[PDB]
Amino acid sequence: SSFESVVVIDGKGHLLGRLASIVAKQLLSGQKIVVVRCEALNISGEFFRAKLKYHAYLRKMTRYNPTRGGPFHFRAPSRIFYKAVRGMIPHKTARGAAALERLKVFEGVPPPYDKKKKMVVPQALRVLRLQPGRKYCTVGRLSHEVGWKYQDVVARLEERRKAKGAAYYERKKLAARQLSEAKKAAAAKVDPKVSEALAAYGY
Amino acid sequence: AGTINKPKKPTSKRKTTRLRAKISKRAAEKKRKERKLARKNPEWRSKLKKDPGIPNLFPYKERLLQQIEEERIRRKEEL
Amino acid sequence: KNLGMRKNGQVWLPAKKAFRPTKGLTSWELRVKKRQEQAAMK
Amino acid sequence: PSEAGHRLYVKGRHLSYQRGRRNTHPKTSLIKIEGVDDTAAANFYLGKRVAYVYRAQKEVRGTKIRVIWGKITRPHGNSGVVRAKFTHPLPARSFGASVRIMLYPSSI
Amino acid sequence: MGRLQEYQVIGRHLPTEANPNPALYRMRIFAPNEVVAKSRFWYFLRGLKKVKKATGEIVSVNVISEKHPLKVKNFGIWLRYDSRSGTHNMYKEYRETSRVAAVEAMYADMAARHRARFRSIHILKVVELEKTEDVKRPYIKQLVAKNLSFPLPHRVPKISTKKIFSAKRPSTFS
Amino acid sequence: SHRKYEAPRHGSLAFLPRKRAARHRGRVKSFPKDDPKKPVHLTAAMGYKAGMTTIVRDLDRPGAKAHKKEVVEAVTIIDCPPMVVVGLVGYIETPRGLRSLTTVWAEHLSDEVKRRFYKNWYKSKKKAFTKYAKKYAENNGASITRELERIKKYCTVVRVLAHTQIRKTPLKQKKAHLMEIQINGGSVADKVEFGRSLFEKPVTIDTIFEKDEMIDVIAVTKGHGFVGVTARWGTKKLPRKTHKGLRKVACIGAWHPSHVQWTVARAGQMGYHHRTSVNHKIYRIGKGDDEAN
Amino acid sequence: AKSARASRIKENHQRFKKNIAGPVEAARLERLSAKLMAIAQASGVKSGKSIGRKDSSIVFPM
Amino acid sequence: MRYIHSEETIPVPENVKVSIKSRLVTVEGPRGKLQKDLSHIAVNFSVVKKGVIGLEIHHGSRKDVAALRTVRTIINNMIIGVTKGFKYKMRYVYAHFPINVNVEKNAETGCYEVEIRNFIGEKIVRKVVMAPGVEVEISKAQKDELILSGNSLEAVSQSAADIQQICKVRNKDIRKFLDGIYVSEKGNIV
Amino acid sequence: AEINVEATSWRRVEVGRVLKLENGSLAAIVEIIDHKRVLADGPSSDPKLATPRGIVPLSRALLTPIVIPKLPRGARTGAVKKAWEAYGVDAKWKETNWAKKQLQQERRQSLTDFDRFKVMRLKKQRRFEERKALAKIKAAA
RNA sequence: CAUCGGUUCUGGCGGGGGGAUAAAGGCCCAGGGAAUGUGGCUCCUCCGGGAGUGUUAUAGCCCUGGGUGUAAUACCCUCGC
RNA sequence: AACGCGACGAUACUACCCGCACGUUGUAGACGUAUAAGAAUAGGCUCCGGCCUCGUAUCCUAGCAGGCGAUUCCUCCGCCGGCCUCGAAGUGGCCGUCGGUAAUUCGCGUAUUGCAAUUUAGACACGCGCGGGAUCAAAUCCUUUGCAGACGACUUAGAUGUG
Repeated sequence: SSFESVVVIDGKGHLLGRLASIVAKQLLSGQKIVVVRCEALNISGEFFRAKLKYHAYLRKMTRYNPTRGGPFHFRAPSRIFYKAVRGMIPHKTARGAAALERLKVFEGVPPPYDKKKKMVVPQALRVLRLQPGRKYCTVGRLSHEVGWKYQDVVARLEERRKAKGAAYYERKKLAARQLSEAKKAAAAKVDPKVSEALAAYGY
Repeated sequence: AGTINKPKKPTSKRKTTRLRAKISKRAAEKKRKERKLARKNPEWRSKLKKDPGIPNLFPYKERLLQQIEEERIRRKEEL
Repeated sequence: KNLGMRKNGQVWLPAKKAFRPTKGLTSWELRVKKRQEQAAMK
Repeated sequence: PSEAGHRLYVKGRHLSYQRGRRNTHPKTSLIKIEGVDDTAAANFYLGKRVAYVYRAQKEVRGTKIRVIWGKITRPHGNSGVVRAKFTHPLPARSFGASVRIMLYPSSI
Repeated sequence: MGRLQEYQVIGRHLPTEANPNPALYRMRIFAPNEVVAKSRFWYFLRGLKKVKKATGEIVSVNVISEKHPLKVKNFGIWLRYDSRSGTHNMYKEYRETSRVAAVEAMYADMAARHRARFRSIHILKVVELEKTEDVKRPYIKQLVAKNLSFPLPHRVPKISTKKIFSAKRPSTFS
Repeated sequence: SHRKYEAPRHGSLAFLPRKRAARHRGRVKSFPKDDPKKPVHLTAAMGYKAGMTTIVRDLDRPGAKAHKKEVVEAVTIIDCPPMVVVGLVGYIETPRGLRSLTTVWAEHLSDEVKRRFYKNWYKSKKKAFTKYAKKYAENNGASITRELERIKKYCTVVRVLAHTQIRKTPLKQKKAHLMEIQINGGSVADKVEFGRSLFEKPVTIDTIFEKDEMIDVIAVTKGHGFVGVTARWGTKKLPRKTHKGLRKVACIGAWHPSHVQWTVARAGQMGYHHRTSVNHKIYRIGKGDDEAN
Repeated sequence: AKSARASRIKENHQRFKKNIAGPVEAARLERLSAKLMAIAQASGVKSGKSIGRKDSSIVFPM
Repeated sequence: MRYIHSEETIPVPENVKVSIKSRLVTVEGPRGKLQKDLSHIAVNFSVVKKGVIGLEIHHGSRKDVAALRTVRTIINNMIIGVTKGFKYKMRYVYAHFPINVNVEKNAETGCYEVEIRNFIGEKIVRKVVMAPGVEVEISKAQKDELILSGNSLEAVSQSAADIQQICKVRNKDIRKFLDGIYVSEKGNIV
Repeated sequence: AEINVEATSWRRVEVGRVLKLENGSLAAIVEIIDHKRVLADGPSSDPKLATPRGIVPLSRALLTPIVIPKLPRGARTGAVKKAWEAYGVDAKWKETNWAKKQLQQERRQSLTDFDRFKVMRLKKQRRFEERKALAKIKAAA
């Protein structure tokens, strides 16, 4: 447990409801949460069940005037996750509204979150939760099949971001290698008493 | 069936208080009625119960038959 | 080569074996001894 | 110059009041202390003094900053959340705000 | 059904003028405590003889501990359970280290697989399989095989439930 | 109970609401999709509707009844004075949609297009684009070069800004009409060079459209004001001396919900709607210089 | 009658678009593009080669 | 019941080169190269003997044990495809109107293309594009025969099925109208 | 018949496999009960690494790379102790990087405030030389 | 803040008693037995390992009785700090 | 979306911009509010030697809330300027100047806030200020139009003109 200024979560490989419950509990506890890559979230069960549930959601609409009061069906994966979170928070109170203002959801990793640390929640990871052999799906595929229009744009922006991250990774590998050679060189100049004291202390 | 692309009206699992009370009362009345028909029922009922027996896959069934036969002979000798 | 015919015509199919996932748990002689003991007990 | 901090307290968050499902009791508050995750860790901070520091409008006696004083009484549940009692019950708007758990009175 | 202990319960009918020395009946009963053990004794004795609790007495209740709790053993349990249809036999085998642990595994397995409660199961015999040729169930025969070594694929690492966020995606290979 | 005799809906739900259009000039909702292996070309233009007249056409339509015969048809005349390109807008793709990134204007803009930026042109000092015209001079148009290179590097959709020459029309309006016309074909650098070469130049209708082509006409219809249900939706008139009116709908509701639905015909605004009509054949592009067009 | 949104009608229209109307639209577009081309033809920081910066929010203010 | 260990064996000929990495099987042979993604089935691959591939499942159910047979047959069919190949001979028969079949190779797509004309006198011109690697020829030895050859059994059989399904009589008695294209022979190229 | 299979290679539970429990002690599998529990014995001379003979759930154990070679199934505590001192399981565990990490953890948690201050000072003293070496490396190449 | 009184929550430590005077288990002594048969021997072999034989050998295990032993520990009850 | 967003033009007025000069100004709540590979989980990482349960990690962390003077060091940080670079809601790299800077050691000062009382200390936004630099704008009523219209609203026109 650690209080942080803002927690950036990678939505890839995560289960929608478990991540939503954990994020909602953090929001009501008072922690700012930014979830990215909501198109890479996972729903347990194979794709036709999620498609059936979203079509059953689309079926529900107010009768006398569909421009007011009715369930507004959002086809974006980020706002699907936002609906999942909002169902878990008393959003009709001032406390729940203020908790929801501490949350930001995005598709892909827009800047400047591309140069920030993205953490994962092991209590909601699909690989650590689902039994092997069970079927699953992605929120992005369901969104694309129900009406999301920006699967390709987010995709191309993601290969651009991954290419820039690859260049950053070669730079980081070079920096780590030079740091290792610097430590090996400085091992012959640091005082042996200091080295022995640090090794005895655990460093 | 085209259920996935076009779902129908959902079947509600949220039961009503009227339905719950009516089902409970019909269940209690049925229990009383079957008790009455059990008391009035003229079908024959054996006093003894047909015992299922000993399983074949029990590995010491032969030794248990040995024990039963030995105790039978011992009881016959004692009597 | 394969000397016989297959009914569905998939001549490339291998000579499949029986689906016996409980193989190797009992030797043949032990099963025969258990058969004699079960028959005597019965 | 010194490049260090000046913190001698542990951070905490005011979660809610003592409550059932429906009925809340403002006289007792629930606090999540940073790094405390079980009752054995909460036992160290039983009896410590916790302060809620906030900022008002009018400057009274040289400052615009007010403090509500209280102390930790008993652990709550199994996850290191503690119960606290203050001189006045904490504001309901401060659910999620930060509080300071000081290291005094000390048994070390 | 809980932390079970096996008890020998010896009881008898109360002595009368006709029978100054009535017969003693001993049973081996798995029960969480001695009160439940005596209750089960009186139930099983009412099922077999003209003795009830008001006309009989408990001579002794003793705990039967396992001779070798550190030796891996195969147990065969013959039981009768009561369902909607009636009473049915079951023969099952468990690879455990004590008769009491075998009986707890039995109760959990029957509750999981046939929805049978403690009140509807009669434990008729619990025996030790002296030889591995007496093992009949294939799920124990695959455990009593020679040179049994297997890996453990897809081991989810144990991460503390109070640590919400981690900076590394965990691996499932250790 | 059910409706005894089946009858379809009066009116279409696809053209709701029946309100006045948000602005007078028609909005191009969608442009033709871009094929980069095509040559660069403009996809839209503007004109002013003059009226209608009659033609006789020698029809060559094999399989038709009037094949190799003469047909009388009605046609609509649109006056098209040449259009002046005065700008270039760049568009980028975002997960929230197309986004305008930069806009580069020409150095010299006419008073026609300058009147569009004012509601009182006669009281104004006419200061529009005066400080913008100096960035073509300072540092040899370095800022203009920066914005053009930004469009070449980051944008995927390029549109020119084109305005009508309204002084050539008989209209009393002196305020011109300005729109974005998408450049289709070529690469983005080709589109930027195409616009840069077309700044401050008049573009005629014959270089955008060609005879015997079907186009789409986008406009705002004739306004009718507040109109009742009988003419607004084509509903059946109630019989003579129907109480509280006969040019009405007898039942706006007889069934649950306890509301008036959005599908019930109600009195209100008719006309002045934004309409895009498709598949209109160009029969003749006549020239103003020709005295026998 | 076959619908407008029918697969066989769509395939027939696609074949018509590919084989018949396609060359006509391509030739007309080439002529119009040539006619419009007729009218069209008729340091990095200080020179604009280096594209520098022009002269709520996505993140929490901190 | 959860079986502790189950295994299958696939013998590999000397000409065949098999490379498996992360359940992505690549099989190389004299005729060509095949690639398949078996990442949807939990199998552990090994080399139990020189020239034998070992398939294993640990702590799997009966379904997981049974899926190894499908994996075994798929990899065996890939080996047979890269070694000997697969060949489907099809016959097209007609009653009154002769069926015209023209086979081309679209070079930009790099794939064969079969064009069928005059089926029951219909004026439509049917067109089937083949899977990559499937070679279609008109047999000169026999009459009204197509030959589909390849290394991928799935591709060859699916192309033959597409040819058979595209020429289907509608709204007529199938007892009386017997026309169509049918898969006559299924076998190996070598 | 060139077969290039690169696949995962798990450690296996077997008679002789040494387990590391959650408390930090070691055990050896002497008989496998099922796929979830084993019978184990930790007859180590060191009290910290010792484990009483009994049932070990495999969820609460970690597979160490140490396997006692040729250990009979179901061998009692004397035989397991003889095999332990013969094979030298303790020395191999000390060489294992897991015990080095655990020892580093104990050395870090056994620090007082004076120890932490001295750690900070000596770490800055070492960091000076590492920074000079890194600057020299970056300047040279 | 210190020293107290009433109520209460929680942690640690030192003893006692009971059971099969826990059951185990370690180390010895005296017997008996078997294989998921160790060493050895023999036969196959892709020589990597399998197959057969028999009771400890160049591993061990199980069963029974005795000693250390009034052993320890678990569990239950209890006296205090 | 009349409480979603973007680009552009002109911006009088104390209005706009720059610097420090501070707030009985406001903030669902600073206190080191430090940390960018992607991908797989029946496999990955690498410096190619090996390594992988483990973020229990790494960086930073000493001095009047952190002074003065040395001994000593060429390490770290920050402001500017140049060249590049960053469009998903746009910002980092290198070089150069300047300023600060225990990696080692020492001296002088700390008291008296009296035995605890938030450690009034950060950021953003806003206002009042001065001292300087920059710019001299529109909308509406009114008259008119009829492409419009119940009234508002809308399309026009009204400053020298092709009115």
